Order: sequence, then structure tokens, then C-alpha cells
Amino acid sequence: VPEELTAAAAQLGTIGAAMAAQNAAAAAPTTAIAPAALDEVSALQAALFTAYGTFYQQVSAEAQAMHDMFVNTLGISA
Amino acid sequence: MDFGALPPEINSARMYAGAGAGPMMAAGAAWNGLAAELGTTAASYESVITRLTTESWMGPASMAMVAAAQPYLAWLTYTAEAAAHAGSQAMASAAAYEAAYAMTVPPEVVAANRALLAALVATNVLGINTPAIMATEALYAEMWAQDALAMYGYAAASGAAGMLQPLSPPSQT
Amino acid sequence: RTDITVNVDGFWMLQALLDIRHVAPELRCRPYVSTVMREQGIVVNDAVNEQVAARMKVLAAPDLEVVALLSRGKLLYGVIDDENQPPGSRDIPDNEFRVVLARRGQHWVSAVRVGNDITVDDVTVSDSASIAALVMDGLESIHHADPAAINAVNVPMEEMLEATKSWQESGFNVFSGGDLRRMGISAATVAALGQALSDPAAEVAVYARQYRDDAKGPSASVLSLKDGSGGRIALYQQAREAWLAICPATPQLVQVGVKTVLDTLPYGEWKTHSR
Repeated sequence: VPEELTAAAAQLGTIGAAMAAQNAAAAAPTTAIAPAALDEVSALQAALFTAYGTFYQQVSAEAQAMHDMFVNTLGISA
Repeated sequence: MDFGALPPEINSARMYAGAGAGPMMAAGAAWNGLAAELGTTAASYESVITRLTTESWMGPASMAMVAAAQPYLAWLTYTAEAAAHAGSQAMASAAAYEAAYAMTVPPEVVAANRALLAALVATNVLGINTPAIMATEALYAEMWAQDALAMYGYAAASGAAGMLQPLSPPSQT
Repeated sequence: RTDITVNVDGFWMLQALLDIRHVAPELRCRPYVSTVMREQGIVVNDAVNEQVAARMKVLAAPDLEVVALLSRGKLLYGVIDDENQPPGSRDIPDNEFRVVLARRGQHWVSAVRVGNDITVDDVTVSDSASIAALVMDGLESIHHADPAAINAVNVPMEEMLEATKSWQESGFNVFSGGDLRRMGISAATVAALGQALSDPAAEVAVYARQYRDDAKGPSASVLSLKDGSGGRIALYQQAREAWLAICPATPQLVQVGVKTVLDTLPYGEWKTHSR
């Protein structure tokens, strides 16, 4: 049923766009964290969570690429 | 260094300045906004591979497609938990700051005590005031112990809030 | 000998190993908040000498405390004139000696800070006399002074303090002593009190405090001794309006002044008292 396959192709591509969408929305608030105060604990805590949102931004980029393959590959079958 | 080795004038100057909880809760809400949208993206994969298998779009080999999708469906459910975790840990982080600000002696309350010490010394010509001079000194040491105990307790909780699940790309099953 | 001496950072290691937050504030150490020693035998393994540990536990929370601030020259009461003084500095003026004598139960422990060094020994004290004997044989080694050739005289507190504030503006000039002699004070007293405040050789300030259910309370009398070029003078609030006692620092009256301080304590019996 190529009328259901290609449907699942496009429906799942609009879910990956909507996912890419939230991914770049959360970029700035998860990676531009200023320290709450001017001590060493406040600095450490903000440096990690920004290192973490940065590392998340690559991991998600690499994940989406492989989602892009499955939507292509699923789509190819016809 | 050591926070307890620092006088109250420093631990509270450095705490009563800065950005507040604001940046951290914005981090939090963001992490929850992704935890939410990882899972809705997982719940609809779980809907298409689960109708693919059930209806059997490509016979005995419908499997092959479920297979293909698995490494990225796995990453979805695993990372959603990761993001919800960072969400609650961004906020745990900030409640740690807000508790340490609450207990840190305000900078003006410290210097007020210091100026009273200077005032009682200038007028202690007959030494009649010395017990207040040394009562003013004890109260300072109390502020010194309160600021230290606030910073040490802040450090402690920021460790428990600094704990994040390792993130990784998807790899083949 | 059964004494030890540590510097200010060493005293902190003591508080740390024993988990004591504070000592008397005249000692001016850092507080310990819940987070060479081995050579001179103060620490065995990871623990502290049992002897030194018991004395530290007195200073940590004593029922009574008796202090003596002494100075070679003008007692500066802790304040060093300096711009390069860091916030919260624990230095004391190089011309100051601090003496603390705490008592928990019937264990009397003296703590003496001179410069950056503290020494902690046991101390033997019985009545007012033995306590006055420590302060005097300490002051006498700072400076030898004969008592002022003045006569004792009682004086209204408030009026004196005010008269003294305005006298200082003159440099304690003997010409501006009018308001003092118009107050009952003999002439020679003014001469010796003048010199004792203008340019003093050594001052002492003796006071005390008591504790009951974690409630601090300082003596209502402070006993100040000053050494002029006209002898030594004792001043202290009499026991209680309020009246100041200006008399020569003789052995008798110095003992009386110390008895006054010790008996103006908020919760009574000084030799036997519990928190």
C-alpha cells in the first residue's frame, strides 16, 4: 500500500521538522546561561549546563541525520 | 581556596550580585520543552512502526523497516528521560542558589556591624564600652560562620544538581 | 610544663578536629563550620591530645569568661590604622595582649593571644585575689608603675563620660579640666587622669561574661587601669543611677574593682555556675 507508506513518510518528516524546530528553540536558553552569582560554585554550575546543551546540540544533529535517512528510505519504497 | 576562609564581606558581596535564578530556570523550562517533544516524536514513531508490523506493509520483511527505525527510536526515548532530568536538575541547581542567597548575610548588614565597631572604639575613652566592642566582634564571626555555611551548603547541592545522564548519538543494534 | 602554643591557623586545625564553631571573640580566630601538630604532640594519629582536647572544650563553651586586654601604650581595642588591611583580617595590633580565662564546670582554662600566637594552659584561680594577681603581674611586666598619689572619689557616670568626651577635644589639657573639678574630682586626680589619657604607658581593661541556656551577658562593670606619668589609675562602675569610681591602682582597690566586675554578672554566683 504505497498510499500508506508514502503517507507515513511525509507524516514522519513533519514530525522531524517539528523536532528540529524545538531543537533550535531550546539552543539559546540551554547554552547562554549566565552565573547566578559571582562565586566559583555559580560559575561551575553554569559552565556545565552550557557544555551540556552544546553537546546535546551535536548529538541531536547527528540523530536527526539518521532520522532523515529512515524517512528517505521508507519513502523510497513504492 | 576555601569559602570558609573568606570574610562575610566577600561571600555576600559575591552572592548579592549576578544574574539570579533567571538564567537557570530558563535552562530548565527549555529542557522540559525538549523532553516533551522528544517523547511526542517517539509516541508517533511507536505509532507507525506499530501499524507497519501489525498491518504488514512488506510481508515477512516488514521487519527490516522496524529494524532500520530502532536505533533512532531508542535514542528518542532515552534522550527524553535525559532532558526531563536536566530540567529538574537545572531547577534543583537554581533552588540551590536561592537557598544560599536566603541565608547569606546581606552586604549592608555586614558593614553596619563594622561601622558600629568603629563607633564604639572611637568613644571608648574610659574603656567602659569594651564589652560591646567584643560583642560586636562575636556577632561578626557569626556572620562569618553563616556565610561559610551558606556557600558550603550551596556547593553541596550544586554537585547533586550537576549530575547529568551521558548523551550519545544513536548506534546500530 | 603542660602548655601548648599555636598560631592562628593552627588554632583552627584544633577547632576543626574537635568540631567547635567559635571561641571567645577576643582570641580573634576564624570560625570553623562543619564541612607541626603531631611533632609537638598535640595530635596523635588522627586524634587530638586528650589534655588539650579538654581545655579546648572549655573555651568552646564556658559558663564564665574573664578577659584582660593589655597594651604597651594606648590600648587600640583591636583596630589597626591601615588601608592595606584586608576585610575580615584576624591580625591584632602588635602592642596588644589578650587574656581569656574560661571555666566550664570547675575546669579553668586560660587562652592568651600575643601577636599571631595563642597559648592554652590550665589555670589555677580561687577568689578575686588570684584573678587580680594574674592581671597585675602581667601588667607589671608590660610596665612598672606606682599607684597615683590621688584620693578615691565617686562620680556620676553620664556626666563624666560627657565631660570626658569634651575634655578630649583639648588634648586632655589641664587648662580645660574645669568641668571635671566642678564635679567633685580632686585637682591632683585631674593631673594624673589627664596624663593617663593624653600619653599612657600601658592600659588594661578587665571584664567578664556569663552564659545560661545559650544567653550571653556581660558584667555591668568594666575595670580600666591606665598608667600616666603621674601613676596608675583604676576606674570602674560601682555596683548597681550609675556611678564611676576613680581611685589609685593600689593592690586593695584593684582587687575591689575586680570583685565588682565579677559580682555585676547577670546570673550571680561566679565561682559556681552552670549554663
